[PDB]
Amino acid sequence: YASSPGGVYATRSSAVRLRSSVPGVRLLQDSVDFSLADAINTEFKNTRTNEK
Amino acid sequence: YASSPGGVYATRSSAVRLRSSVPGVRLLQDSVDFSLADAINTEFKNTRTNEK
Amino acid sequence: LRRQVDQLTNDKARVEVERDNLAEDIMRLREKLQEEMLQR
Amino acid sequence: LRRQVDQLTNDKARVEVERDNLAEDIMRLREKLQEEML
Amino acid sequence: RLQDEIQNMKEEMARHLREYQDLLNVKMALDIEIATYRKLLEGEESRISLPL
Amino acid sequence: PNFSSLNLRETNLDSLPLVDTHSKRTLLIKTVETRDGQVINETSQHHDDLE
Amino acid sequence: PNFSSLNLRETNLDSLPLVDTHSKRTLLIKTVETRDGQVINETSQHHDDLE
Amino acid sequence: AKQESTEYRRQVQSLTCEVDALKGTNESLE
Amino acid sequence: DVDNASLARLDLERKVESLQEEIAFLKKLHEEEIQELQAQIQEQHVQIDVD
Amino acid sequence: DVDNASLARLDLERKVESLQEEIAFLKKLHEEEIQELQAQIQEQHVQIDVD
Repeated sequence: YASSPGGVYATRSSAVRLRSSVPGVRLLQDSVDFSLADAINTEFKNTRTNEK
Repeated sequence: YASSPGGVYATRSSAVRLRSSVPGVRLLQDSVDFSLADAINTEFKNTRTNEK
Repeated sequence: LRRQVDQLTNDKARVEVERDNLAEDIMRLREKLQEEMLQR
Repeated sequence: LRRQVDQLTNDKARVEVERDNLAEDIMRLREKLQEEML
Repeated sequence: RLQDEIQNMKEEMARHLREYQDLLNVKMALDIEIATYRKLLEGEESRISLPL
Repeated sequence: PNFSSLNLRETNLDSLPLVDTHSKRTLLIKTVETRDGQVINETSQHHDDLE
Repeated sequence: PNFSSLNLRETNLDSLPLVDTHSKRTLLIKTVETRDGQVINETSQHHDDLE
Repeated sequence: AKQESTEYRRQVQSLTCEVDALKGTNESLE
Repeated sequence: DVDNASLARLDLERKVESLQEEIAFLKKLHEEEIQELQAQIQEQHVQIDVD
Repeated sequence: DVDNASLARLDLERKVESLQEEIAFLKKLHEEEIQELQAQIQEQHVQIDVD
């Protein structure tokens, strides 16, 4: 029943102030919570609940 | 009694990230298959089709 | 990965056409200065 | 995407600022070669 | 152009604040719908001598 | 059970045209026009051909 | 639906806008060292640095 | 509109130096 | 900065190619998300309601 | 062509940047459309003893 296995959270990293330019060729993320699909993973299983 | 620890520590490391002013980091963007997730979506259709 | 490979493509062929025009400037100011040096 | 939008927002403002500065800084290095040849 | 990228990241943070409170409204909906199915169930305990 | 309508897609096999190997042929014709040995022009024609 | 079968893979979507990864980036640093208006040295240093 | 305002800025800066040099040639004849 | 930016124009031909298959995985995700909504509608209701 | 080529980069990148914030916005609104479905499942509570 313990949260955060190993005591984990996103502790602040902050390094040497490297001024690289980065031209920023994006991976766009059409799964910025594709979430309608994971509510739908719960409904691919509510459809199983009604049939059952 | 199943006291078994199902939670394994997915071990993260982030030693202090030096001056990466070496530009030789080629891009690759290789993803996602994951055809096992579409096999699992087909097993959810099959499990519903068994439940029907 | 695309943005990292793209930034390395840009920094590479940047220096390819930078250099050849910068070799022309450094000749254009020299042509003048060398012909003036001959008279001088 | 915004990383490359911030890249022009350096690039454009830099080429405009470097144009109008180096105009005087290099024109005042041709004026002195005109002094040496006159 | 950095206020675009930063205030768009603060939009999506401000959206995730309201969407996490929508998930709390789905919880709190199930809390009251469980409670008001309990306000059915005194009458369904009455309805066959039955669910208390 | 008329399944294969799902078919957990078919977000696809994706032989898509997202290629640059397809190579980015950087034909850099650095035309150094010199007069007498001084550079007068550098017409660096970057033909930036994606094959 | 019996939900699945799956093709989600990057058959030529990977094979991305990755060129090698390397733009065939033939950085020809043609250093034309001119003095008094004459070429005194022409050091054409090729790099083929990855990109 | 910012890119057009940056191209006309190069045309301004080039044509300024060109007419400043023709003025500096007329002062040199003077 | 133009040789960088003109190679960067060829980067958008690769990034628009990559994002058009991302938007194809996101369209396949909407078709799986609609199948999952129809599964969830059947899954929440076959137990016969309150009784 | 620094300004033109990097602005031809940006005029497309700002369109995809705006469309990806609009996809995030349409998906934090589709959370409320699935909440009207979850509200139907919450209202089905409702009905009488079967047989």
